[PDB]
Amino acid sequence: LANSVIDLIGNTPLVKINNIDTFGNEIYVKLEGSNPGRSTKDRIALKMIEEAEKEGLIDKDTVIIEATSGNTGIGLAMICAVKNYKLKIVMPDTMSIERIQLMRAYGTEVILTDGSLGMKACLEKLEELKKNEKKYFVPNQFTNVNNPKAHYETTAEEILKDLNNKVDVFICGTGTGGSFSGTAKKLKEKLPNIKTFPVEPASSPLLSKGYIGPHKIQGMGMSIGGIPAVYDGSLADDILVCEDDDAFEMMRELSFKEGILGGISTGATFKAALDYSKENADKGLKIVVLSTDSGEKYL
Amino acid sequence: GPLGSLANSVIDLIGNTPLVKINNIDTFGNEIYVKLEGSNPGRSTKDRIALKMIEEAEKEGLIDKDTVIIEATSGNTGIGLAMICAVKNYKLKIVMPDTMSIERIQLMRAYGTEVILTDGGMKACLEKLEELKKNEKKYFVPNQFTNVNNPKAHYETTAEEILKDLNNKVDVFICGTGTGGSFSGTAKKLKEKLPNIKTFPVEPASSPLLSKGYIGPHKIQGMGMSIGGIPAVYDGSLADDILVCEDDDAFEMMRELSFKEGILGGISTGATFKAALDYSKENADKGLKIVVLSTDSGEKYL
Ligand SMILES: *Cc1c(COP(=O)(O)O)cnc(C)c1O
Ligand SMILES: *Cc1c(COP(=O)(O)O)cnc(C)c1O
Ligand SMILES: [Ca+2]
Ligand SMILES: [Ca+2]
Ligand SMILES: [Ca+2]
Ligand SMILES: [Ca+2]
Ligand SMILES: [Ca+2]
Ligand SMILES: [Ca+2]
Ligand SMILES: [Ca+2]
Repeated sequence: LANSVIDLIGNTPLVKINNIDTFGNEIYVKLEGSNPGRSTKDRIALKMIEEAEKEGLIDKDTVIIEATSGNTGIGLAMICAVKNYKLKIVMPDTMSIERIQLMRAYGTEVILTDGSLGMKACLEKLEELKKNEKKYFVPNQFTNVNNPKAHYETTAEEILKDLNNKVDVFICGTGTGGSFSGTAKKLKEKLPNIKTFPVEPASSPLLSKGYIGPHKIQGMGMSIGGIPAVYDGSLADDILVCEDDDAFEMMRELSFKEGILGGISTGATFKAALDYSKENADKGLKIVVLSTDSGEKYL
Repeated sequence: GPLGSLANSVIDLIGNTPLVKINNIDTFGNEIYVKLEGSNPGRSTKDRIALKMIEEAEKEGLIDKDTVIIEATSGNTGIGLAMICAVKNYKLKIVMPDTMSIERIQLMRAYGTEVILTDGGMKACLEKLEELKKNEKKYFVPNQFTNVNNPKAHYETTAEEILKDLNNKVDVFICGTGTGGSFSGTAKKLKEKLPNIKTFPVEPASSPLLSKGYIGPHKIQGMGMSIGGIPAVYDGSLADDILVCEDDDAFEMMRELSFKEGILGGISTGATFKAALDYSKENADKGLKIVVLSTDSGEKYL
């Protein structure tokens, strides 16, 4: 049994890659698309909310407000449905329309900003909305320690247990930097020799080249006006990148060859991982790729 | 470790779907548990039947590495087959009309399916199906409507999971029907282990074939039969009664489940759940343990 969909968050499957040539290393994909909200962001939605509740920051009529690229809004929408909280999301109009439709299916109210101004414009508009709300809580995923902490506590522990502590490499897409940073932090505390790499869009190479740009790898990229506080760059053994088209193409390779329907960021992160494997061919490495969301919302 | 989720392929993710208790919607003093078949990696219960139909055919020798799998279907069965065939490297052709959603067409194509489009009735699909058979040296047609591996998969897995998760404490099972396989396979097994259990199929109120002997238009995707006729895999001798749901109520309940429970099920989940609520209300405060099958997740209908 589960008492609610909240009990289904986490404990996601880790699936071996069998048909794609992985160059004498084993690649496993952690399917965060299996979460009830269809993304890893269910984990951070749950922890940011539950810790706020414990700290006395959320009453039953507190309005939760958050700027999001989409999946955090979906995870929050779903949790707020179960908990009967009111959620308002500020988001860019440039994201997949399926994100909006998913949030609205859970009863979430969406306010739209100009996508060409990035997540900075969402964070700005959220300040304006605060003035009309008598009682609110802003999870603030780009600074809230409970974003990476969720991954440190659950995601990483699931990887360690499922692979019985045999993990050589962990590769993960970045937006807030929380899933990479929290998971890599725990992994490195237990496995001192593990290598952990973040991936960013080749068209918005903030970490590897020092500038941003438009890209199509939804959920990835840093557009708040700097590197998020929750990103811990000291954990990165190197910065990996992926082009927009290669991400789309790899997303299709995964579905055609593995029956894995991941998002565009999954295509990006997996491409980066497969390239890494090719560069480190025939070492018998156990390589784990975080698939941040499922692909249904991008078709 | 023993309670971990390491998987060899997405095939290992099929089945073992969770039961979730309903807490916020009034269920009238009975306990309603929804079995979320949307948790399957192809997002519906049809992964179970796609898996069993293909694997039994492999075992029979009906599928060689170069056998083309061919099925005339516009629904979740096509998706389930597509995903399975992606993993197993079989060529799949799915025949469906001109007039179907890009939603499902694109999902099937994402797994590598050749979707062949005809003119929208089903009669024109069958002639294309016959034409493709004639063009292929080797083929296998699963035929979800006649293949006993449809209900057998549910008899073997779906029903056993329900018994295990509720420690054999199940009073009522309610399930939407299209092929009738999930209802008939699951109810068969549950009744063998639990002789007092009541088992009810649900059909669309505006296509009440089983309850009133005719077909009509409805919007409960995945449910409903054709004439055509009642599929071979439906076993009406298991049905304690036939329940129905109108289109409007199915959509409303779909919305209610996502708003109040954070459960995003398909239209048939709304229909089946509405039928179970109407049943639970006629039997209020009996502490009945009622299981509803949620056949797919709701994303594709948004
Ligand atoms: C948020 C998100 C990411 C990046 O994850 P972070 O933990 O924020 O760095 C990648 N892909 C998708 C689809 C996302 O929603
Ligand atoms: C196939 C399907 C049904 C009906 O299930 P059967 O086992 O064919 O009777 C109900 N809902 C959806 C979404 C389906 O795809
Ligand atoms: Ca240590
Ligand atoms: Ca190092
Ligand atoms: Ca390119
Ligand atoms: Ca009551
Ligand atoms: Ca045999
Ligand atoms: Ca193929
Ligand atoms: Ca193909």
